[PDB]
Amino acid sequence: CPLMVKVLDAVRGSPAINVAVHVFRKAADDTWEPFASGKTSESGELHGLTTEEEFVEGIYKVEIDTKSYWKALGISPFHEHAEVVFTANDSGPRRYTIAALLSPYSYSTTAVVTN
Amino acid sequence: CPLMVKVLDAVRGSPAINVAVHVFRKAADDTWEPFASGKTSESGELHGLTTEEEFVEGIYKVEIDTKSYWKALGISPFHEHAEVVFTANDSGPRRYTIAALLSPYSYSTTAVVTN
Amino acid sequence: CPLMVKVLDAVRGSPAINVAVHVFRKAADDTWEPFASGKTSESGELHGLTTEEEFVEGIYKVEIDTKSYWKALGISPFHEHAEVVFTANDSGPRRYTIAALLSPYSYSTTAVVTN
Amino acid sequence: CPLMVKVLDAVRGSPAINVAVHVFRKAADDTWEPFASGKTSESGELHGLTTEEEFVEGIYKVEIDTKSYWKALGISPFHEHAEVVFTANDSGPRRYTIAALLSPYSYSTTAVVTN
Ligand SMILES: [Ca+2]
Ligand SMILES: [Ca+2]
Ligand SMILES: [Ca+2]
Ligand SMILES: [Ca+2]
Ligand SMILES: [Ca+2]
Ligand SMILES: [Ca+2]
Repeated sequence: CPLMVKVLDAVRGSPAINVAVHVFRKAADDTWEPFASGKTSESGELHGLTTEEEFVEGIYKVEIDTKSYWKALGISPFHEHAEVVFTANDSGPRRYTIAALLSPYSYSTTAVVTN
Repeated sequence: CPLMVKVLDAVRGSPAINVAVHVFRKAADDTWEPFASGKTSESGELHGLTTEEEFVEGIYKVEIDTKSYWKALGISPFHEHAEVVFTANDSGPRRYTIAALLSPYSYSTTAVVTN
Repeated sequence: CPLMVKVLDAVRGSPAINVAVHVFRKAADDTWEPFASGKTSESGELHGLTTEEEFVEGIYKVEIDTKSYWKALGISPFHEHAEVVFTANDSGPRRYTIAALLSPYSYSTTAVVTN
Repeated sequence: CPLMVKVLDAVRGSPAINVAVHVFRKAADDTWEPFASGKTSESGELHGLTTEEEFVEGIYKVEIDTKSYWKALGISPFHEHAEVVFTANDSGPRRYTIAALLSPYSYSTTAVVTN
């Protein structure tokens, strides 16, 4: 995987399972083209979004449907979603892990970029 | 302030000063309309973005220009920006503090909502 | 204040009110001596712990009783407490804000140090 | 592994490698008994600290030498270390992952507790 998404639940201390994730690529006309999507697994991970052939340089947006996740647990969330926007591969393909730690009124996101 | 933004630098343990912040409100046609903008002060806070009359119900997006902040410090950060999207004032007028804590490859954002 | 502690609740998006906080300073014999204590106010802040005369160089430990906080809300949290340990005033007198952001299975802590 | 530690670097966007980690168990006389230790691998993970035979109920402290890690990178850290203190297995053995996300003036820690 050149791009992996991992989501954690800070209220329950568990992976965040069945979280919808959409990935977009910035088109030339500055709009967001859908690129890939899925739902986090039981380990809160989403693999196989793209291939390194397809994952070329550009600006990508990862949208995490945090609101539906909290709605499903019966907990009021603040955010509509969590967005992560970044420029990829600007020094060559590496592997990207986008981690997100979710609370109802707070989230953090971290990129782990390795060889 | 019905809406205040506060940004901290986790590398230096300081307010993040002169960070540009753009606020948008989602219109009837589902486009983002520019709502307010400003920059954080020496305390890392941005006050006076709006008024309670102007700050009606809606979906708002606060876009914090973290990239320019890190670049001006010689750092090439992961994220293009930190975006915070939320429904405001749905159950009546509230006061919102949007906090952001910045690291070059990570950020967190927290909402404090008071009545 | 040379030393202020501020605690937020990430589940409710509010200050964390009435949170007990104990401060210790490491003595010559490497034991922790009680230094100051208090509880967070309605704003989630604890002021007036010490004075600049009393707040000499040393290693300090701020222990935030997060467990009692969550328990009183019916939540069984992961952590016994959040402990923050740091050398203070090594290059001269500074003002320290120790922020903590609390979730039942996660917390973050940030220092803001100003001169 | 009934207990695993994972450390990430929020400045470099990478696992935090060669971070010293000590695990303690609270003795009957309220002092901390060393229990296990190691250094994070190239993936920022530390496995094989204990066995489920040995990892009985009790209060455990995980001390992460964040200060040496930042010193090794030539970056001034605020904290002496990061401590995580928690009661284990209080409803039966599960698997514990203690994750820590490190910045020079800020850290977060999260417990991922699974079956
Ligand atoms: Ca993968
Ligand atoms: Ca204000
Ligand atoms: Ca309404
Ligand atoms: Ca004060
Ligand atoms: Ca000194
Ligand atoms: Ca393991």
